[PDB]
Amino acid sequence: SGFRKMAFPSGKVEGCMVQVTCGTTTLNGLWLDDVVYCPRAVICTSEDMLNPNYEDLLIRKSNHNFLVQAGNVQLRVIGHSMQNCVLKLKVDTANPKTPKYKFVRIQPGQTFSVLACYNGSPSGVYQCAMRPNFTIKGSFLNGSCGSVGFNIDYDCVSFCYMHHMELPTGVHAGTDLEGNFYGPFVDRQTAQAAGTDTTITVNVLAWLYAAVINGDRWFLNRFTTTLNDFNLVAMKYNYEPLTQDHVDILGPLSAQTGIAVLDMCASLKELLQNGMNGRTILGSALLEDEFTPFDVVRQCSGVTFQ
Amino acid sequence: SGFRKMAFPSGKVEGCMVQVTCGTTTLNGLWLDDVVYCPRAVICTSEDMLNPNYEDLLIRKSNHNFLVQAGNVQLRVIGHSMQNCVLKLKVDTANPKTPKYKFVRIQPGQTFSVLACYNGSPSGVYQCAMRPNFTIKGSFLNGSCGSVGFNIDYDCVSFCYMHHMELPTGVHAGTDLEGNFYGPFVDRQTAQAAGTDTTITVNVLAWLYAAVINGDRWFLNRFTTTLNDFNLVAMKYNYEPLTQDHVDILGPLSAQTGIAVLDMCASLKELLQNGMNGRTILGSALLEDEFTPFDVVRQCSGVTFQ
Repeated sequence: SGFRKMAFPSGKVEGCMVQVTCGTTTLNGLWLDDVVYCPRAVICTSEDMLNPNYEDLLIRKSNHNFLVQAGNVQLRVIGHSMQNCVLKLKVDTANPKTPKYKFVRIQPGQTFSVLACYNGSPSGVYQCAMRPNFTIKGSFLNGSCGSVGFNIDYDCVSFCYMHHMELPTGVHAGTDLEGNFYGPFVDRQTAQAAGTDTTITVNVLAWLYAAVINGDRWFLNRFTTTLNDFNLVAMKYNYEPLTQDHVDILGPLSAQTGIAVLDMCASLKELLQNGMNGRTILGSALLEDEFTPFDVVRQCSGVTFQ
Repeated sequence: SGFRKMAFPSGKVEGCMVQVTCGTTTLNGLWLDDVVYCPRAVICTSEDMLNPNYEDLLIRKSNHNFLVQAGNVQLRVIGHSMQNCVLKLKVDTANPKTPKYKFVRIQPGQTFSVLACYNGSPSGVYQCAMRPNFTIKGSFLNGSCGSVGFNIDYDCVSFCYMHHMELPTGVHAGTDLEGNFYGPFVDRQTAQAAGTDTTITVNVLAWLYAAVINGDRWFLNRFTTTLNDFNLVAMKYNYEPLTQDHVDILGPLSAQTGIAVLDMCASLKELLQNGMNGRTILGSALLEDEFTPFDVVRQCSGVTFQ
């Protein structure tokens, strides 16, 4: 029983975090095999970050302009290249702690664990969702650039995020491990801001199922709705439209609880129209949207507290 | 910016988790140096758990009745003894991944990270607080017994919790690493239940400071209160009394934000009397009490967004 915002165990990623310094700029890198991946902004002075030409800045650098430290050992950079917004620093030592890994780009509405790191030293781990507007509501301070987000499946680490910057609203923006930004953001100093966001409806429904699995049903009702009728209410409350694929994804949770997906939609519609009336669901007074159907299935018992 | 329920990086603990089997019962153990620590309930059949005499059950066991597996390697048990509610299985191999560690018992109101584990394999990591009633609101399924809770300070792992059982309300109970239960609970099948709980007032105040540090002040007011006048309101809302030591602990947060502790108490008093009026604080619609002053200082910038 219980339901928590649960991250994946971070050890496999901890063994990959290093410190990268170029000039007076220091940030985190990811050491996999004989390559260290880090944000290309490491080559910029704060003067440069306003209007940087990264190709022009990088051609003026040599391998020995890059200082990479893994704990107490200094790794020798033997090559360097830029791929989109990341630098790839080839080093003379392959990381003996390299896990099985993939570079995967995630979809808005999906979740991942973040290992917050400073000066190559891991500080904390937490769960995040990619927002519909391609920002993440992370927790990051100066020095966290290059921290990574990931999921783990059968000892294989799927890296999906590298942290780059904080936006004026305090939310965060970054790239996949190929250096391609999530959303309309750039690694330069501009007035860029997060666009309008929405609530991840399929995740809210999954979380309502999580509450039922743990033995709570107070928000349920005898009503049902059509997919079209629910989406008309969802649009009014800034919720994303629900698709038939979303209904199919919620199938296993619907079967375990005996509550049809469109029946749970009727419950959500009532919760949106009436609020919670002083009550809580899984310890929250808001409708939580940062748990995917997979997250619920992974954490909740396979047997419902009937 | 941002504020998340952030756990410590779990790698140092992952390298210590093993599987312990005795008869048909399997759970998790903690392998430090040449000793494996696990709940003594591993020696019980489910028949035994109603009224077990553990000394009588243990004397009937030999070293070879205990099967310990660390990944794929089986460790040979060369000794065994019981200390309170934990078993200590001496093995013939010292764990080469043993971190610097301590066995510390925590106080109600303090926080720790939990590495949820099943069959000796870590599954997830999350933050928990020890409740005033000595339960934890964890997330645990069958097979999680022996999972541990910990804090990390300068590469030293302070182990503070080993998981034992789930109570009828879905909350969790366990011991320190010396096998002594937190709270009035026992490792046998009884009608035991969680006692009445309260809200951790000092943590709520710390969390309000965290909100101010990140740039939010909507809940503040021009009023102040005396420590006695606040505690009269705290008692009515099932909040713990605030001590002068608590005020002293909040000193650094009060100085960083320029908000006197008794001024923040006035804000909390108003929030308790009037609710939030549809507004949120740090993404929550409830007053959060599972962040300590230390947790806030560790995660928040040292500079307040003025």
